[PDB]
Amino acid sequence: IFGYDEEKVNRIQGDLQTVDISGVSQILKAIADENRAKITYALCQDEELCVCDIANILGVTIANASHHLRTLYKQGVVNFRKGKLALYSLGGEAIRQIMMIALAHKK
Amino acid sequence: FGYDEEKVNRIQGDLQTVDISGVSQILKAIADENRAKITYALCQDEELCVCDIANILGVTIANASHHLRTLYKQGVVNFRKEGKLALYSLGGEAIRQIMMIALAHKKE
Ligand code: NA
Ligand code: NA
Ligand code: NA
Ligand code: NA
Repeated sequence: IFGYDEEKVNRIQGDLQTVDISGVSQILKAIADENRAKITYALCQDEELCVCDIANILGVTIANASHHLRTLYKQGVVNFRKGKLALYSLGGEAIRQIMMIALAHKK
Repeated sequence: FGYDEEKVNRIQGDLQTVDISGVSQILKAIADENRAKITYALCQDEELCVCDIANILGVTIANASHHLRTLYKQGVVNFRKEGKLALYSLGGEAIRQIMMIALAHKKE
């Protein structure tokens, strides 16, 4: 080879082709946002919140809050379930891990 | 009065004791696709150099060095120099787990 550690590079490139690295940047980008991360975190502490709790927790308009929640929802960071009113919860125990490990690391 | 004030207030109080800001900085570091690739590739080998990394990404050495600088300022990678070989490894097991849990959650 006229190259550089080609065997290793080939094999790690083959590993990368096995996983959805595009999809992980999407999910981490959803969570990383300042207000989104505040949301995810609140949902770690209480099971369900409505959008107005979230507007008021963050100190943002409801339109701001719905936007953030939609973003979260599409990536599976959050669940919902609609009397007239949407209740929101963590999209899975995975998401509690992500935040709580993240938390623990920066310590 | 206003809306759900004491519950809002409670929760604002949790949030204030926690470094949400720093978490958001870490995930932002990891979340860019090329950096997310460098991150994942360091979950596979204990150590890699800037050259393995450019070659795995198919990028210039300069362009790998800049994403690695960005990863390293956030704690996401460490290195040990070798004499002009800079050898990166993950910044901690926590970084393996965020990536791996996010990948497996995306599988569902
Ligand atoms: Na408010
Ligand atoms: Na946005
Ligand atoms: Na960069
Ligand atoms: Na660690």
